[PDB]
Amino acid sequence: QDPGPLSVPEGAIVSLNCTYSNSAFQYFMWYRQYSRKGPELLMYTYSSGNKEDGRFTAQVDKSSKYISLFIRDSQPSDSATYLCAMSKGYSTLTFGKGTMLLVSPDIQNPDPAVYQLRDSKSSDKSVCLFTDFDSQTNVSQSKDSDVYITDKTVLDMRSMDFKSNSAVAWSNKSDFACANAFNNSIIPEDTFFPSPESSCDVKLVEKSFETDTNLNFQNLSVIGFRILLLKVAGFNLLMTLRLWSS
Amino acid sequence: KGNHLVKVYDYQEDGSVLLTCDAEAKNITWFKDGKMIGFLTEDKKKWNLGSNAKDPRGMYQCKGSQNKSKPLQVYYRMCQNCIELNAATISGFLFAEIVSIFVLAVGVYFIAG
Amino acid sequence: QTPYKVSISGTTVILTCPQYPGSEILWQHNDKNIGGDNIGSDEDHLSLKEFSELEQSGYYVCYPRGSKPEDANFYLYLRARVCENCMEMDVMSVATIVIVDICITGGLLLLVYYWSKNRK
Amino acid sequence: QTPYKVSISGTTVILTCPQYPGSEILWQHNDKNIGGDEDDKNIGSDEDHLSLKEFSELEQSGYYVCYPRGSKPEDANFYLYLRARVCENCMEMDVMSVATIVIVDICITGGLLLLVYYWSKNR
Amino acid sequence: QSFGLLDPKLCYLLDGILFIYGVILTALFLRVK
Amino acid sequence: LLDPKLCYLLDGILFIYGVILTALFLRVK
Amino acid sequence: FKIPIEELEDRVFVNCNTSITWVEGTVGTLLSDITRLDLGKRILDPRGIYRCNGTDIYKDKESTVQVHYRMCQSCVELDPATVAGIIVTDVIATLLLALGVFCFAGH
Amino acid sequence: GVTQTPKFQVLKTGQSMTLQCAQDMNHEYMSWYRQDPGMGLRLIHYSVGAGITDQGEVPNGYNVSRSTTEDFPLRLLSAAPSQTSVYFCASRRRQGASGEQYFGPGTRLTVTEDLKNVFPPEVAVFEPSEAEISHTQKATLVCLATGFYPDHVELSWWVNGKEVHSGVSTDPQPLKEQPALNDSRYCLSSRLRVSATFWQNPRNHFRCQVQFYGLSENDEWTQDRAKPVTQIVSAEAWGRADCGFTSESYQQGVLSATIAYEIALGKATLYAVLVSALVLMAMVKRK
Ligand SMILES: CC(C)CCC[C@@H](C)[C@H]1CC[C@H]2[C@@H]3CC=C4C[C@@H](O)CC[C@]4(C)[C@H]3CC[C@]12C
Repeated sequence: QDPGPLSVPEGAIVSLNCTYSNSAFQYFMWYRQYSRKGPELLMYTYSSGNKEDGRFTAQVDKSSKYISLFIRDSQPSDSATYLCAMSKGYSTLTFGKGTMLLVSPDIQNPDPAVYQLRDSKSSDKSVCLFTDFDSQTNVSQSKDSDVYITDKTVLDMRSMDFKSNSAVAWSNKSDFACANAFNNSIIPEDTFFPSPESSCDVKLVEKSFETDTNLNFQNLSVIGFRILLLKVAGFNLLMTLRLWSS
Repeated sequence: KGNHLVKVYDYQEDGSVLLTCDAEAKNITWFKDGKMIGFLTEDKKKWNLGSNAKDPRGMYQCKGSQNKSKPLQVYYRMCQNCIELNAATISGFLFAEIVSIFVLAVGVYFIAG
Repeated sequence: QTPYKVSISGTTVILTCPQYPGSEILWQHNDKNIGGDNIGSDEDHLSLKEFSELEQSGYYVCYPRGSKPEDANFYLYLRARVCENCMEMDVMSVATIVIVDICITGGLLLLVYYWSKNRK
Repeated sequence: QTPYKVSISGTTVILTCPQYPGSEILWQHNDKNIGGDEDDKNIGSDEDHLSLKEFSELEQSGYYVCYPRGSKPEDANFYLYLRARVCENCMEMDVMSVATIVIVDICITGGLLLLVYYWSKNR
Repeated sequence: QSFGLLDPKLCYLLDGILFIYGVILTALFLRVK
Repeated sequence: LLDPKLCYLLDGILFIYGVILTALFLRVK
Repeated sequence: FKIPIEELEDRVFVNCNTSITWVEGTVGTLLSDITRLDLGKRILDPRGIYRCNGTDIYKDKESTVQVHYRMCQSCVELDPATVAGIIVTDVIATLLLALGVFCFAGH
Repeated sequence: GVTQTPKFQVLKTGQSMTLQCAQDMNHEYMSWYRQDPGMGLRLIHYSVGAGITDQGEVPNGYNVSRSTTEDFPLRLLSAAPSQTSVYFCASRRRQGASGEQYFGPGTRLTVTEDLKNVFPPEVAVFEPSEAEISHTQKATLVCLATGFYPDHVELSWWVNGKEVHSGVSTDPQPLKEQPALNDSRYCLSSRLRVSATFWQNPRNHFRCQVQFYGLSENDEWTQDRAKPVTQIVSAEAWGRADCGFTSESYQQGVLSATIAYEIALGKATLYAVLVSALVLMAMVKRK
């Protein structure tokens, strides 16, 4: 079985094939393993032909001595490792080593930028962040040995139906700034390096104003005190005129 | 564990403060400063203390079918009736004081003669 | 038997356990050994200068020297929030402000009353 | 459709199964039977009611169905989903009612003062 | 943006009645003089 | 609109004006 | 057959396998895809009745769900004694002005 | 299904170990596998019936025993730094009737040379930047757990006392701080992305939690620093806004207005007592 991570654009047809040359086996299956978990059975066939279980489809060729698996409508939630296995009528299943698979998503409106996050007041680090890319961009490792770069990952936020790419850099030393951080990588033109002048929209902060029951009670008490001042002040002004008009 | 089995469950959306007793039984009995205060069957597992802005204190216990547990003293102070004192606060209080004593003093002036 | 005492003055929390007459005392916060060698331990106290709400909150215990922490008597759970130049308003501090302010303004009106009485 | 009824007063929630006028009614909360066994003195049941005393927000909030006796819970096709925050002596105001109380207060006081002034001139 | 019962209509209400009172009293005072 | 300080400062102006202007009207009568 | 009602970060979502039909109540906002509806923030009390349709061998069936929230955010906690104190002091204040007028009435 | 215990284990050179496998769907025969980078799955021992055990492919250093029909434990006689792997346990019904194995969840072992090499993590939290909030109107938080050994952490996010699973991306593999040495430490990161109006509330509470797996209370520790054991380490933040009017300052305004009106009402009651007493004294002295 051929290893090596292969990158597939999202919404395509994937082809994996093993060659078992040569013996005479009788029972075939496929497994799937996510990261840091255990294997899991997907499909179990022992005839020549097709046995569909949804969008998964397998082929067996006895005289040609290769099997195959086909996935259609490939989501980004299929990035795993796939293991082909075969056996005789007896025990001791024989495994292959597996094949890593990667499906990269559609990213319809890109907007790349590099941001400087605020400090922590508990550690002496400072992190930069290079976010949503267009998924063709390759992120390289660092050259100095005091700078740490990570690989690129994908996150899915479902409260807005949105997905993105990210990569994080951090360091201890001085003369580390976000304008020179991802210098070793090839970078798209017209990414957005911001300026240190502030910009705080005030109409956006009013969109999250809350209220408890204590604030309601205290506002109503202020409203009551204003009325009592009006009545007592009316009394004092009525009595201060009778004593001097006489 | 050493007979320490009353823990606090914090930072909910409403300001509520809860307590979970750690024993395998049903019909949990709660105590506060020795005297009994409650009665909790199954399908509820957490005793409610109220909101944290009224800042509860006290010493609490639970028992199951074995002996009682050791107490747990709780102490909140989330101040919530505080005023920060600045130049603006002190300036406003002084100015209101001066103008009110001026109006009252003019009134007493026409009262006397 | 006797609970712990908590004393807050500014941004300094000082807490005290009077449960052991004479011994050497160790403290422990969230199962991590605290005090000795910001933070300082007296003979019987535990000073905490510049208290932070999120960092210091949770379980405290005091136990004598040479024992285990799972044996002491009971724990303290505290959750505080401090301020510098902040005064809090009870139903007694307000009454002191009202009564003292009435007793201050009640003299100037009598001085103006006799001053204007002996003018005309 | 005929909706359910939710009535809240203090810390007592009273639901009302709307559909079935002349049969016997069971209830179920997150696929477990509730009420109708003389267990949990806080939880009662009537001809088409379900009383929940000392309601809790964190627990006891979610789905609720009602079905007639002699049928299965899986043949139900109309559910309820509720959350509620309750505490004792916590009423629900508006903005217009507070302003009506203020305005009526001022007008009653002014009417009394005009009446007492004319009556005192007519002495 | 949930005010609840902290709307500015209540504070501005209790000011607005006092504004009407002041305007009417200045009107009658100019009517006499 | 949001900051209620303007409402309090506006309340402390009209009250003294409405007291002084009222006590100056009933005297001329 | 339940309609799944999920609660992301501070909003309420009606989730189904096909498109959702309004019946009455809160209208909402369709996302970039069909089959999900956004009812807005939780503290503004969304209430309504929604109806979906079936696939995934519940095919050729139908269900309904009613949503009710009561996040009590315009609410005041008042005792049955404080109401008495407020009513008594306001009555005493009005009688105090009423005593103040007819000491002015003849002078 | 198949269950096995423990999940994570660290042990020094020259120490035995027993790790269990259990099963209750009445299958009868069981196996043990191990897995390495670039080698695949390799067989260790198998037991075709209750009492009968054979050998497999790499059996040197291991010992099995099949007594009952639900249990099949494995022993390491004396462990060496080549025993570092991940160990799986599989089960089948009967001998080629339906070739469907059922693997367990896994168990990770590391074998060091000395217990002075073990360390717990350190966690920090970094608050989002203002330029992202004004440019895209979303906010991203970052958590860094750096400097731990061995490689047995688990990371999570908790908002207002509850776990979240939507909007999170953790690195799949921990990285090494210097990737040329042998006994080097590790590091690992994570993200949380959230809408802008949910970060601007000062009432919400965020935190990043890390579960570590280290020593226990049967180990000898003669070192100056504290003993690295199994614990939880974390870091927290409140939401906050830069400019404008929150519900933190509205409270300040209402409190100051309450005290001002209480003082003024007190002065007015003093003046009422004065002028009432003067009118009563005058009306008495008229007679
Ligand atoms: C008006 C007189 C007769 C009686 C009471 C005094 C008046 C002036 C009181 C009532 C409410 C008060 C205000 C309430 C709140 C604030 C906000 C604070 O940041 C500065 C002071 C300031 C602006 C106060 C100034 C004084 C004030 C206006």
